[PDB]
Amino acid sequence: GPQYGIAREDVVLNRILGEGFFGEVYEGVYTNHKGEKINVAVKTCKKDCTLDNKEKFMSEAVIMKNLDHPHIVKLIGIIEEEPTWIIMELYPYGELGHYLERNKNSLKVLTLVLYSLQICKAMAYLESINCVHRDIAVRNILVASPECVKLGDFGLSRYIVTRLPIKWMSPESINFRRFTTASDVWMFAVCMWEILSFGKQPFFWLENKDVIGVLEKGDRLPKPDLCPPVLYTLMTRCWDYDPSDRPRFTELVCSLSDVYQMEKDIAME
Ligand SMILES: [Mg+2]
Repeated sequence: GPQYGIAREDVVLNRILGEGFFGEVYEGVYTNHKGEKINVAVKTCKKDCTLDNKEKFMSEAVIMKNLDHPHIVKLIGIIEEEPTWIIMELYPYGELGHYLERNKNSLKVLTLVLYSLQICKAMAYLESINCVHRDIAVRNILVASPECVKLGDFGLSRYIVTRLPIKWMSPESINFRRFTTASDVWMFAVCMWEILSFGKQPFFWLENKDVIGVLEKGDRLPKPDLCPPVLYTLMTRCWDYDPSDRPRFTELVCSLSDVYQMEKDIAME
């Protein structure tokens, strides 16, 4: 049978991209069999790491390899042999938050609803296998093309004050470190708020320590200027203090699809 894995020689490291949880991340170029140049991010794991952290590094690779969803970031390959490389597709358009900020003056509300729906579909898939993501935010969404966004890597806290994203988190996550598909629904609605606000930071007017007090009073993020009122109602249902009262992602996909079709039609007239 033909060689399955990526050969290490087909991946050239060009520069440091940054420091990740398990080790350094490099920018590189992967050359496929057709000779095409594919820009990649190469995640590495420190050789000195505990075999537990080495296992978890591989576990995340295995999940990303198998998800294979149009709205989740693509894994290109795994080179298991040390030094272990996780080869991810690199997206030149970059993060969604910055993309929205630079394109604010040309972006239509239709497109913001589309991105929300695309991420919602990714989340419905994760919900179907009870897989909790914990980092659904515009800084962790990549723009594959103007037509397609992709949810990024799982939240680091699964691995396991840690600089938690307090301003995006459900009250049960903040208060009791509970992370469930329902706390993902809360976070997703914060992500929608970011999208429909062209990348504003949620609760930008508060310090992290102020956030839970505000939520307990029943205060919530305000309606973004260009947010369709129907979508704000959807967000408010996602921000129910009671996780059991929040919509499931399956329900949200139906709701968002309806809104998308409605906005497309309203737009013509
Ligand atoms: Mg209730």
